[PDB]
Order: sequence, then structure tokens, then C-alpha cells
Amino acid sequence: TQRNETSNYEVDRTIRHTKMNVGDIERLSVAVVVNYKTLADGKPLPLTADQ
Amino acid sequence: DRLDAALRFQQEALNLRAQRQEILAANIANADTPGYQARDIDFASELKKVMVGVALTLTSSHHIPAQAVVDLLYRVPDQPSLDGNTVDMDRERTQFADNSLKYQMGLTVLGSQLKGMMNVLQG
Repeated sequence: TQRNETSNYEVDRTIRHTKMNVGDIERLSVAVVVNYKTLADGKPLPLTADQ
Repeated sequence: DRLDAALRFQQEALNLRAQRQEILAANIANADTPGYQARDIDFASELKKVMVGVALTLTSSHHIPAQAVVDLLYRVPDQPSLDGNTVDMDRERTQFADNSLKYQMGLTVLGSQLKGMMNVLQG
């Protein structure tokens, strides 16, 4: 037995050219502080877990 | 090419003479093999067949080009041997000498045609 096989293929091709924007954000860290709650009496009652 | 068409007939005749020469010499060499049949080719019919293909398409550079890759007639026996060998010395010796002569004649004709095509150009 003898099998000689030659195949020429055409392939899908996708070229993407990208120029990233200058000034993008890499990592953002934010510090927020809130106050207590002073009722009509004036006692600074702290907030709750849900809030 | 037109140059091939002019020299096609003599080249095919020369190649067929070489092939038949090989076949006749194989018949001579295997003369003593018991059960060997003497084979030969009909020169004229095979010359018609050769004188009377599709390279695969190459889209780019990497694509690989297409890769390329006669009928033997039994001789009618003359004398019946006991070991089944039908090779006759005299017949194939004459055929061998004739094929040698015709190969030389084909070489002469092809060389003359090439030499004429050359002296047309020389100047």
C-alpha cells in the first residue's frame, strides 16, 4: 500500500492593531470617612451595619 | 512550450526504446528461472498512447506544489520447455540487437534536430 497526499490550505486570518490610550487608570484606592449621628438630645449615636 | 512539441516524438521514442531494452534484458537475465513468462511491449501502440497533467494550484509561497508519481504483453511461446520457461534465446537476442540499433538511430535523429536548432541560432 502506498498513499501520497499533498494538501494546500487557506486559513482564516485576523489582524488587530491597537494603540492604548495615554492616561488610563490602573488601580484606584479610595478612603471615605463618615460622621456619627447626633440626635435632638445631641448624643453621637454610631451608624448600623446595614447602613 | 513549442520547443517541447518539436522534440516530444523523438524523446518519447527514445524513452520507450530504453524501457523495452530493459524489458528484453530482464527476459535474457531470467532465462533460467522456471515458470518465468517472457514479457514484452508493443512499441507502436505505447508510442501512440504516450504521444496522445493538472499541476495543483499554489496560492502562496508555503503551499507545496503537486508531487508527480506501460502495459506488458506476454510473448507467444515457440518451444514447450519442461520447467515452464518460455524465453527463447534467438528471438530475444535479435530483438535486443534491433532495439539497440533503433535506440542509436533515435539518438542520431534527436541530436541532428538539436544541432540544427543550434546552428540556426549561432551567429
